[PDB]
Amino acid sequence: MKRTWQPNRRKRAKTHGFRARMRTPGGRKVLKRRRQKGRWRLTPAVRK
Amino acid sequence: AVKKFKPYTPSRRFMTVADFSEITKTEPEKSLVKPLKKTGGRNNQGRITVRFRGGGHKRLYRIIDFKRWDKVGIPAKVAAIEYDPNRSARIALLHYVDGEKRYIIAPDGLQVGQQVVAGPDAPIQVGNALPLRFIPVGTVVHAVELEPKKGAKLARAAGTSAQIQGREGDYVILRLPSGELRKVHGECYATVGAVGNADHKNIVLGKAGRSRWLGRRPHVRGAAMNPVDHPHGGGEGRAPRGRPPASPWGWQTKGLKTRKRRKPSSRFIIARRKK
RNA sequence: UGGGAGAGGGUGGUGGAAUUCCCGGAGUAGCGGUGAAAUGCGCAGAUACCGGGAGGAACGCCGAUGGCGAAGGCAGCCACCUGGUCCACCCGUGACGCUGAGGCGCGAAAGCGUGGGGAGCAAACCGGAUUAGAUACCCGGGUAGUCCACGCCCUAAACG
RNA sequence: CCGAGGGUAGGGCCCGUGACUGGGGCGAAGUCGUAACAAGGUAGCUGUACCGGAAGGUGCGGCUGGA
RNA sequence: GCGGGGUGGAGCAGCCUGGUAGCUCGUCGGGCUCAUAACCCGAAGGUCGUCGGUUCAAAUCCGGCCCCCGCAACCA
RNA sequence: GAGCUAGCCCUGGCCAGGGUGAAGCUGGGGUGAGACCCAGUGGAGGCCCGAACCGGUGGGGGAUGCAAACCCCUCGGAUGA
RNA sequence: GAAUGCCGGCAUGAGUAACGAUAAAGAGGGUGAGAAUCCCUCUCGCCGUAAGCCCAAGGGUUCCUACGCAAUGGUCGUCAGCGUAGGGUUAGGCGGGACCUAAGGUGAAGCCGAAAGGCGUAGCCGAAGGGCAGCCGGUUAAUAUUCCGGCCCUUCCCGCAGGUGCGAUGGGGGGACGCUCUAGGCUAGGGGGACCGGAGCCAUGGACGAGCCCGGCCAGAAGCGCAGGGUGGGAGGUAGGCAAAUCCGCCUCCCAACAAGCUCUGCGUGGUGGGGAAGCCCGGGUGACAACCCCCCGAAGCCAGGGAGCCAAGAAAAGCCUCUAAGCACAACCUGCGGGAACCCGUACCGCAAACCGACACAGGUGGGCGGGUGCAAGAGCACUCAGGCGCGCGGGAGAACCCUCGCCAAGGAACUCUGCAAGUUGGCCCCGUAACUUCGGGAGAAGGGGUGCUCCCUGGGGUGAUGAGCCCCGGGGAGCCGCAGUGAACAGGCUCUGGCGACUGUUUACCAAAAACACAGCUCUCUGCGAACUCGUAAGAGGAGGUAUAGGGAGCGACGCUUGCCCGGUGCCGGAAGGUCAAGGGGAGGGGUGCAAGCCCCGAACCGAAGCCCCGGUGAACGGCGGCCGUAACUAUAACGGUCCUAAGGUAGCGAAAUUCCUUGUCGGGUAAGUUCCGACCUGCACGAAAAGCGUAACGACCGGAGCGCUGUCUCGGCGAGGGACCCGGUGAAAUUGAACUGGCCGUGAAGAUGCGGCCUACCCGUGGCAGGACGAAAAGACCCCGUGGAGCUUUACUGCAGCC
RNA sequence: CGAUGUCGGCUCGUCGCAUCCUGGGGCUGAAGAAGGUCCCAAGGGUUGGGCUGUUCGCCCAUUAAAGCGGCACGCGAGCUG
Ligand SMILES: [K+]
Ligand SMILES: [Mg+2]
Ligand SMILES: [Mg+2]
Ligand SMILES: [Mg+2]
Ligand SMILES: [Mg+2]
Ligand SMILES: [Mg+2]
Ligand SMILES: [Mg+2]
Ligand SMILES: [Mg+2]
Ligand SMILES: [Mg+2]
Ligand SMILES: [Mg+2]
Ligand SMILES: [Mg+2]
Ligand SMILES: [Mg+2]
Ligand SMILES: [Mg+2]
Ligand SMILES: [Mg+2]
Ligand SMILES: [Mg+2]
Ligand SMILES: [Mg+2]
Ligand SMILES: [Mg+2]
Ligand SMILES: [Mg+2]
Ligand SMILES: [Mg+2]
Ligand SMILES: [Mg+2]
Ligand SMILES: [Mg+2]
Ligand SMILES: [Mg+2]
Ligand SMILES: [Mg+2]
Ligand SMILES: [Mg+2]
Ligand SMILES: [Mg+2]
Ligand SMILES: [Mg+2]
Ligand SMILES: [Mg+2]
Ligand SMILES: [Mg+2]
Ligand SMILES: [Mg+2]
Ligand SMILES: [Mg+2]
Ligand SMILES: [Mg+2]
Ligand SMILES: [Mg+2]
Ligand SMILES: [Mg+2]
Ligand SMILES: [Mg+2]
Ligand SMILES: [Mg+2]
Ligand SMILES: [Mg+2]
Ligand SMILES: [Mg+2]
Ligand SMILES: [Mg+2]
Ligand SMILES: [Mg+2]
Ligand SMILES: [Mg+2]
Ligand SMILES: [Mg+2]
Ligand SMILES: [Mg+2]
Ligand SMILES: [Mg+2]
Ligand SMILES: [Mg+2]
Ligand SMILES: [Mg+2]
Ligand SMILES: [Mg+2]
Ligand SMILES: [Mg+2]
Ligand SMILES: [Mg+2]
Ligand SMILES: [Mg+2]
Ligand SMILES: [Mg+2]
Ligand SMILES: [Mg+2]
Ligand SMILES: [Mg+2]
Ligand SMILES: [Mg+2]
Ligand SMILES: [Mg+2]
Ligand SMILES: [Mg+2]
Ligand SMILES: [Mg+2]
Ligand SMILES: [Mg+2]
Ligand SMILES: [Mg+2]
Ligand SMILES: [Mg+2]
Ligand SMILES: [Mg+2]
Ligand SMILES: [Mg+2]
Ligand SMILES: [Mg+2]
Ligand SMILES: [Mg+2]
Ligand SMILES: [Mg+2]
Ligand SMILES: [Mg+2]
Ligand SMILES: [Mg+2]
Ligand SMILES: [Mg+2]
Ligand SMILES: [Mg+2]
Ligand SMILES: [Mg+2]
Ligand SMILES: [Mg+2]
Ligand SMILES: [Mg+2]
Ligand SMILES: [Mg+2]
Ligand SMILES: [Mg+2]
Ligand SMILES: [Mg+2]
Ligand SMILES: [Mg+2]
Ligand SMILES: [Mg+2]
Ligand SMILES: [Mg+2]
Ligand SMILES: [Mg+2]
Ligand SMILES: [Mg+2]
Ligand SMILES: [Mg+2]
Ligand SMILES: [Mg+2]
Ligand SMILES: [Mg+2]
Ligand SMILES: [Mg+2]
Ligand SMILES: [Mg+2]
Ligand SMILES: [Mg+2]
Ligand SMILES: [Mg+2]
Ligand SMILES: [Mg+2]
Ligand SMILES: [Mg+2]
Ligand SMILES: [Mg+2]
Ligand SMILES: [Mg+2]
Ligand SMILES: [Mg+2]
Ligand SMILES: [Mg+2]
Ligand SMILES: [Mg+2]
Ligand SMILES: [Mg+2]
Ligand SMILES: [Mg+2]
Ligand SMILES: [Mg+2]
Ligand SMILES: [Mg+2]
Ligand SMILES: [Mg+2]
Ligand SMILES: [Mg+2]
Ligand SMILES: [Mg+2]
Ligand SMILES: [Mg+2]
Ligand SMILES: [Mg+2]
Ligand SMILES: [Mg+2]
Ligand SMILES: [Mg+2]
Ligand SMILES: [Mg+2]
Ligand SMILES: [Mg+2]
Ligand SMILES: [Mg+2]
Ligand SMILES: [Mg+2]
Ligand SMILES: [Mg+2]
Ligand SMILES: [Mg+2]
Ligand SMILES: [Mg+2]
Ligand SMILES: [Mg+2]
Ligand SMILES: [Mg+2]
Ligand SMILES: [Mg+2]
Ligand SMILES: [Mg+2]
Ligand SMILES: [Mg+2]
Ligand SMILES: [Mg+2]
Ligand SMILES: [Mg+2]
Ligand SMILES: [Mg+2]
Ligand SMILES: [Mg+2]
Ligand SMILES: [Mg+2]
Ligand SMILES: [Mg+2]
Ligand SMILES: [Mg+2]
Ligand SMILES: [Mg+2]
Ligand SMILES: [Mg+2]
Ligand SMILES: [Mg+2]
Ligand SMILES: [Mg+2]
Ligand SMILES: [Mg+2]
Ligand SMILES: [Mg+2]
Ligand SMILES: [Mg+2]
Ligand SMILES: [Mg+2]
Ligand SMILES: [Mg+2]
Ligand SMILES: [Mg+2]
Ligand SMILES: [Mg+2]
Ligand SMILES: [Mg+2]
Ligand SMILES: [Mg+2]
Ligand SMILES: [Mg+2]
Ligand SMILES: [Mg+2]
Ligand SMILES: [Mg+2]
Ligand SMILES: [Mg+2]
Ligand SMILES: [Mg+2]
Ligand SMILES: [Mg+2]
Ligand SMILES: [Mg+2]
Ligand SMILES: [Mg+2]
Ligand SMILES: [Mg+2]
Ligand SMILES: [Mg+2]
Ligand SMILES: [Mg+2]
Ligand SMILES: [Mg+2]
Ligand SMILES: [Mg+2]
Ligand SMILES: [Mg+2]
Ligand SMILES: [Mg+2]
Ligand SMILES: [Mg+2]
Ligand SMILES: [Mg+2]
Ligand SMILES: [Mg+2]
Ligand SMILES: [Mg+2]
Ligand SMILES: [Mg+2]
Ligand SMILES: [Mg+2]
Ligand SMILES: [Mg+2]
Ligand SMILES: [Mg+2]
Ligand SMILES: [Mg+2]
Ligand SMILES: [Mg+2]
Ligand SMILES: [Mg+2]
Ligand SMILES: [Mg+2]
Ligand SMILES: [Mg+2]
Ligand SMILES: [Mg+2]
Ligand SMILES: [Mg+2]
Ligand SMILES: [Mg+2]
Ligand SMILES: [Mg+2]
Ligand SMILES: [Mg+2]
Ligand SMILES: [Mg+2]
Ligand SMILES: [Mg+2]
Ligand SMILES: [Mg+2]
Ligand SMILES: [Mg+2]
Ligand SMILES: [Mg+2]
Ligand SMILES: [Mg+2]
Ligand SMILES: [Mg+2]
Ligand SMILES: [Mg+2]
Ligand SMILES: [Mg+2]
Ligand SMILES: [Mg+2]
Ligand SMILES: [Mg+2]
Ligand SMILES: [Mg+2]
Ligand SMILES: [Mg+2]
Ligand SMILES: [Mg+2]
Ligand SMILES: [Mg+2]
Ligand SMILES: [Mg+2]
Ligand SMILES: [Mg+2]
Ligand SMILES: [Mg+2]
Ligand SMILES: [Mg+2]
Ligand SMILES: [Mg+2]
Ligand SMILES: [Mg+2]
Ligand SMILES: [Mg+2]
Ligand SMILES: [Mg+2]
Ligand SMILES: [Mg+2]
Ligand SMILES: [Mg+2]
Ligand SMILES: [Mg+2]
Ligand SMILES: [Mg+2]
Ligand SMILES: [Mg+2]
Ligand SMILES: [Mg+2]
Ligand SMILES: [Mg+2]
Ligand SMILES: [Mg+2]
Ligand SMILES: [Mg+2]
Ligand SMILES: [Mg+2]
Ligand SMILES: [Mg+2]
Ligand SMILES: [Mg+2]
Ligand SMILES: [Mg+2]
Ligand SMILES: [Mg+2]
Ligand SMILES: [Mg+2]
Ligand SMILES: [Mg+2]
Ligand SMILES: [Mg+2]
Ligand SMILES: [Mg+2]
Ligand SMILES: [Mg+2]
Ligand SMILES: [Mg+2]
Ligand SMILES: [Mg+2]
Ligand SMILES: [Mg+2]
Ligand SMILES: [Mg+2]
Ligand SMILES: [Mg+2]
Ligand SMILES: [Mg+2]
Ligand SMILES: [Mg+2]
Ligand SMILES: [Mg+2]
Ligand SMILES: [Mg+2]
Ligand SMILES: [Mg+2]
Ligand SMILES: [Mg+2]
Ligand SMILES: [Mg+2]
Ligand SMILES: [Mg+2]
Ligand SMILES: [Mg+2]
Ligand SMILES: [Mg+2]
Ligand SMILES: [Mg+2]
Ligand SMILES: [Mg+2]
Ligand SMILES: [Mg+2]
Ligand SMILES: [Mg+2]
Ligand SMILES: [Mg+2]
Ligand SMILES: [Mg+2]
Ligand SMILES: [Mg+2]
């Protein structure tokens, strides 16, 4: 049947993207945390 | 009048539509229409704030002239009478001798080719706009400003009217469509005659789908819900109210008066409404 | 051809009396109602009186034993549209007449549908009395309805 | 081929009968009231509507075969 | 299983707060009427479901027995 | 977190074929004029039958499955809310 | 040594289940260490509104070639979407950007919020919508509207010529619109040809034929032809389109108006350039100087901004045209010609799937376009089949039980069962015919019947043409032939009578309920006078609504019909400038502390003092509620009637053993041989009843009852047959479970149901196919029940707060 | 209670005997036939339907008879639901 993951490059970049994170207080804290942990990627990969 | 149908489907049995007798133009004036923004009953937060709305036919908004003292002394000819999907009343097209073109709501008995005018000096003829104080007591009137120059706010619905009952100082007394007796300022404009398309209330939608065309989504009873949703929710099998009938938000809905008591306009309402 | 009387019919308008309600004023101990009373209304200011406003319905005197219409029926006043009818004149047509099973139309009230309207009145209904009882007569309330528009119903002591 | 008629399917009219039900007629001395005939004790009758154990009552209009 | 009841012939007061049984109808005698009803004047009739106790005293307060209506009997 | 799902907003797209035959219009009859009747024309509809499409009624299978909801037979809607 | 402990390792079940659609395989040749599995050939089967082809998401080198086979591939592997390496994606015209706006997002001005932030007109962003210039062939192992060839085109810059009042982010026009139906003319596509081109072919009885088989076009500027779209011309006035305006709008006047003209598209033709089959030789070459013609069918596509009807009344903005404003008129713009200039990103390959979403090379899910032919009434349905693509990545045998999917069945025909569940039956089209009832539509496909193939003859109407021939499409009337049977295969209703419920089409518990539930038109009550009520928000601001009482919110009821009675004492809501109580505050009789005092400080009664409550009314389609006992009629029985207690008032109409009735399978009637169900009645209604509506109701229903006909493997009662498994052999090889085990019956015993204890009986050791009685078998720390001063959702006249409102 | 699936049907039986039938007896208010009642006897037999989920029961048509109980109200790693 139809499952829950339905990949969409525009959807992905607009929702979890770097610029969407940077605009919001909670989003900036996300970036701050993933940088603190040493995450190699701060943001989901997407070919745009 | 009202058009019936033969019962050739279960719904055509009761469905009635307008005769559209008085309509003379089938498409609007391009310069006078702007796009209507459908809300679905959602405010700027995007929350439903008026329930059960959305999904109706697309409409264009016809810009209506509710001032009219805009162009005092400049007569206009009635070019056409048109369908307006944004209101119950029909609308009439005015070509002013100015060359300006405007929409007003069409009063009853208004006829295409006739002449209408607005101003203190205007003739008491259906389709003419005057400040209230210059209109003879007793004549029926519509599109009434509530306050000077603020726009026609009263009696715009199909078939409605207000009647002038008398005067007091800078104020006249109107009997509104509701039967309320109210003081409205003398310099408030109004159009003489009543709004047309009085047969509008005789319309039987006929099937669920017609409500759906009008953008009205199905209304689900409080009694059909669960306690988390509504005071009338829950109960094993059907239940009576079991409390004074209430809204989803819990306030009483059978007789609880709701107009603010200390309202400034209370000084101007003589007698609360009719039936 | 010329004339006459009339609440004949339809439409639109319009006048004053009365009732009810509302607002103001003045004023206080009851009003109302009956056979007698009670219910009811009234010191939260009623009734009675004066001014103001709204609304509906019916048209006093003229008015008659009168008039008109085929009947049912039609009554303030004005205008418009329309029916019947009588008289005169002795002008025209030349029996073109009478009646009429069917059909068609009209048809008081009550009643019914949709929409208005709603003062007074008032089935149902409530209450107060009477009464052995009183699902009545009498009294105080009161909803349809009575009024308007459109469409039904098609009845009668529709009787001379 | 037609064909008595047999058979299948569906209709129409009539007749008898049916738990129960509806009023009607009748029936020497039942119960409740007293509607009508005298102004019958609220004049009656009436078409219609609503109501009531019952006759009836009331509304609206009509008739006199009442005053 | 828990609650309220039993009192002239019928339907109900009085019990709670111990002493003293009352109301409407019915019934009996008398009146009015030609007569009956209605109406009017008078009267009779309970010994309080029973037994047991508390008390100077029990319709009444307390207990059992007899009956009369009622509410209840749920989880599977 | 509304890339599932629920509702709404904007902009696009899709619905084989067949069937039934409303209003209207035309002609005719009818009448004082009407209502109205008849035929043709017409092509309405949360109309009918049925693919795509959207479903998920009954049964059977499957049940460490092909699948953490599937498969077969049947069945609902299919110009509309 | 235990914690259903934690991490790891290794066992058991076990050579067991399985190896992923039952579309299917066989042989020959080749490669190689090795071949059912790779390559080639032939033969067979499968899809063909796809299982073929193109595009878009998404994926990201998976593409092509060489060399490989440890692992990945459910087996094998020499093969591969796998390993290593090399190569491969070419644009002014295709898509997106250097253009436009939609929702929405953002946001100069401005508003609001403790902070973070929320909002917000313009403007900006935002596309699969608007706008815009490329078609055909060739070429590579792999790219192509991109490279190449032919023929076309766009914008920008500069120049020359001509022309003009040039000039815009401003004005105006246009862009610019729905649904259903649909005309004319074309094209895409397709069928036929006795015509044209073509290798060949004559078989096995016949045919050297008007035989068979193959093919018969594509693109194309200007001009031209056909079909359509768009569009009036002139003049005068002018105050309107926030400046101006000759434009647009409005008024007047002359001319022409299904025309014409001007214009713009489509199709046709068109210089030119391409392509070009079968077959036969080795993707290629030949065919071949290939031919490239006529007739018919014909779109849902094109002309398109076409037309008609309808109501629910159907984006915006730029490109573009016109008007003018500063400006500037040696400029500028328009037109024609010329030269120059023209950037960034994508482009491989998969793409209904083995490369996307599903942990898998997973029977599931995934938007758009093309989708051939014949026949069956039509069609994207069904069967076959073209092009193209496949046989689904374990096989070989055997021919048990049993399981699944399937076929048939004597006599009977629902006797099966909770139930005809399931499976039969019926089944398309044409014709005849079709009941109660009804809201006149319907009920209707009612029911029930007849016809259906092929051949010959006669004939009627239409389309295209030409009015004829031909081809094509509707038909009608004779006469015949064959079979068991002519919608001969496949696709394709069983029907009826009668109840309950819901009017209806719809909607729902994704993944155990589709229903009588929700919704629904419709009815009523109620609130709301607009800065509305109401809703979201601390607010600003929004929705309501650019609406205005014929409107908007809330509630109940639920098409329609006939109806909806009585109670206002309690609660609710509404009305009530009296009275009563009532907080802060006002008031300050009167005390108190301190000080030597002036003073400072403190308490403080009467009385004035809102809403709310009390109190007086109203109010039922507001919350709700609508009695008991005793007696009475000339047979009995019953009680129209009466008595009395209580109530705020005692249930009206209509219904009733009911989706409601306990007693209960009530009783009577119907149907049956027999009826706890069903239908019709009765009425002591345990415990119906009037908008939590009452009683009916045509039509509708994958709803739930009862019955009959039809027909059946449901059954009496089973039998046989088919394939996929089960079985056997080669290959690969799990699982939950498992204290250890050397794990028998009876009667006892035992924590009360013993393989394990006692006594007795029985029993050589080990497997395989089977069946399920036991191992209180497995699975899940019972979801019932209780316990915990455990938790959560929900209610209220529980408590106590808070929002909100007064 | 770190689970012993719970009615009825179906399928499959097996056992008890307080025996429904069949066989053998005594007593009889046993004439015969047919019954009544008790004793012995478990080898075999013990039907098909209507109604209801039903077990049971009633009913229809039969029959030699239409037994009653146990087996976790026998039997859901056997089916139904
Ligand atoms: K329970
Ligand atoms: Mg998916
Ligand atoms: Mg995307
Ligand atoms: Mg996208
Ligand atoms: Mg997106
Ligand atoms: Mg982002
Ligand atoms: Mg790094
Ligand atoms: Mg992140
Ligand atoms: Mg209608
Ligand atoms: Mg119609
Ligand atoms: Mg109308
Ligand atoms: Mg109109
Ligand atoms: Mg515009
Ligand atoms: Mg917003
Ligand atoms: Mg937001
Ligand atoms: Mg709302
Ligand atoms: Mg809404
Ligand atoms: Mg309108
Ligand atoms: Mg105003
Ligand atoms: Mg005012
Ligand atoms: Mg109207
Ligand atoms: Mg609703
Ligand atoms: Mg519910
Ligand atoms: Mg919630
Ligand atoms: Mg609540
Ligand atoms: Mg409730
Ligand atoms: Mg409920
Ligand atoms: Mg209930
Ligand atoms: Mg008011
Ligand atoms: Mg006073
Ligand atoms: Mg003469
Ligand atoms: Mg006559
Ligand atoms: Mg009449
Ligand atoms: Mg009348
Ligand atoms: Mg008397
Ligand atoms: Mg008379
Ligand atoms: Mg015969
Ligand atoms: Mg009398
Ligand atoms: Mg009388
Ligand atoms: Mg009398
Ligand atoms: Mg009389
Ligand atoms: Mg009575
Ligand atoms: Mg009366
Ligand atoms: Mg007389
Ligand atoms: Mg007492
Ligand atoms: Mg005598
Ligand atoms: Mg006496
Ligand atoms: Mg003593
Ligand atoms: Mg004693
Ligand atoms: Mg005593
Ligand atoms: Mg004593
Ligand atoms: Mg005492
Ligand atoms: Mg009880
Ligand atoms: Mg409970
Ligand atoms: Mg239980
Ligand atoms: Mg979504
Ligand atoms: Mg999404
Ligand atoms: Mg669309
Ligand atoms: Mg469709
Ligand atoms: Mg069709
Ligand atoms: Mg026709
Ligand atoms: Mg149609
Ligand atoms: Mg349909
Ligand atoms: Mg689905
Ligand atoms: Mg299904
Ligand atoms: Mg089935
Ligand atoms: Mg199964
Ligand atoms: Mg499952
Ligand atoms: Mg399936
Ligand atoms: Mg269908
Ligand atoms: Mg269709
Ligand atoms: Mg739609
Ligand atoms: Mg230990
Ligand atoms: Mg474990
Ligand atoms: Mg642990
Ligand atoms: Mg192992
Ligand atoms: Mg095993
Ligand atoms: Mg397995
Ligand atoms: Mg498998
Ligand atoms: Mg072979
Ligand atoms: Mg191999
Ligand atoms: Mg090998
Ligand atoms: Mg293979
Ligand atoms: Mg090969
Ligand atoms: Mg095909
Ligand atoms: Mg991937
Ligand atoms: Mg390998
Ligand atoms: Mg290998
Ligand atoms: Mg190897
Ligand atoms: Mg290697
Ligand atoms: Mg492997
Ligand atoms: Mg391998
Ligand atoms: Mg695999
Ligand atoms: Mg090799
Ligand atoms: Mg490549
Ligand atoms: Mg190029
Ligand atoms: Mg540039
Ligand atoms: Mg842009
Ligand atoms: Mg932009
Ligand atoms: Mg954006
Ligand atoms: Mg943009
Ligand atoms: Mg775009
Ligand atoms: Mg482009
Ligand atoms: Mg081109
Ligand atoms: Mg210019
Ligand atoms: Mg527009
Ligand atoms: Mg558009
Ligand atoms: Mg339409
Ligand atoms: Mg055409
Ligand atoms: Mg072409
Ligand atoms: Mg063809
Ligand atoms: Mg040749
Ligand atoms: Mg001007
Ligand atoms: Mg200007
Ligand atoms: Mg050559
Ligand atoms: Mg815009
Ligand atoms: Mg200048
Ligand atoms: Mg110069
Ligand atoms: Mg020019
Ligand atoms: Mg650049
Ligand atoms: Mg490419
Ligand atoms: Mg696709
Ligand atoms: Mg593919
Ligand atoms: Mg693939
Ligand atoms: Mg993958
Ligand atoms: Mg996942
Ligand atoms: Mg595979
Ligand atoms: Mg797959
Ligand atoms: Mg067909
Ligand atoms: Mg295969
Ligand atoms: Mg396979
Ligand atoms: Mg095998
Ligand atoms: Mg074998
Ligand atoms: Mg088979
Ligand atoms: Mg058979
Ligand atoms: Mg049968
Ligand atoms: Mg049979
Ligand atoms: Mg049966
Ligand atoms: Mg059944
Ligand atoms: Mg069949
Ligand atoms: Mg068939
Ligand atoms: Mg009919
Ligand atoms: Mg048939
Ligand atoms: Mg043949
Ligand atoms: Mg069918
Ligand atoms: Mg029933
Ligand atoms: Mg339902
Ligand atoms: Mg339904
Ligand atoms: Mg119903
Ligand atoms: Mg109904
Ligand atoms: Mg309904
Ligand atoms: Mg579900
Ligand atoms: Mg669920
Ligand atoms: Mg299911
Ligand atoms: Mg359904
Ligand atoms: Mg409904
Ligand atoms: Mg209704
Ligand atoms: Mg809020
Ligand atoms: Mg707005
Ligand atoms: Mg509004
Ligand atoms: Mg509902
Ligand atoms: Mg309801
Ligand atoms: Mg009816
Ligand atoms: Mg009350
Ligand atoms: Mg009250
Ligand atoms: Mg009250
Ligand atoms: Mg105080
Ligand atoms: Mg107060
Ligand atoms: Mg008696
Ligand atoms: Mg009751
Ligand atoms: Mg009553
Ligand atoms: Mg019963
Ligand atoms: Mg009953
Ligand atoms: Mg029964
Ligand atoms: Mg009941
Ligand atoms: Mg029972
Ligand atoms: Mg029975
Ligand atoms: Mg019977
Ligand atoms: Mg019955
Ligand atoms: Mg009874
Ligand atoms: Mg209720
Ligand atoms: Mg109610
Ligand atoms: Mg029906
Ligand atoms: Mg249904
Ligand atoms: Mg349905
Ligand atoms: Mg259904
Ligand atoms: Mg069988
Ligand atoms: Mg086999
Ligand atoms: Mg297997
Ligand atoms: Mg392996
Ligand atoms: Mg394991
Ligand atoms: Mg051992
Ligand atoms: Mg051993
Ligand atoms: Mg024991
Ligand atoms: Mg034992
Ligand atoms: Mg042992
Ligand atoms: Mg042991
Ligand atoms: Mg021992
Ligand atoms: Mg032993
Ligand atoms: Mg033994
Ligand atoms: Mg076992
Ligand atoms: Mg087994
Ligand atoms: Mg076991
Ligand atoms: Mg489990
Ligand atoms: Mg635990
Ligand atoms: Mg536990
Ligand atoms: Mg558990
Ligand atoms: Mg327990
Ligand atoms: Mg506690
Ligand atoms: Mg404790
Ligand atoms: Mg707790
Ligand atoms: Mg919580
Ligand atoms: Mg409020
Ligand atoms: Mg347990
Ligand atoms: Mg365990
Ligand atoms: Mg367990
Ligand atoms: Mg014997
Ligand atoms: Mg014997
Ligand atoms: Mg014997
Ligand atoms: Mg035996
Ligand atoms: Mg035995
Ligand atoms: Mg039974
Ligand atoms: Mg029983
Ligand atoms: Mg026998
Ligand atoms: Mg015997
Ligand atoms: Mg068991
Ligand atoms: Mg037991
Ligand atoms: Mg058992
Ligand atoms: Mg069992
Ligand atoms: Mg089971
Ligand atoms: Mg069982
Ligand atoms: Mg088990
Ligand atoms: Mg077991």
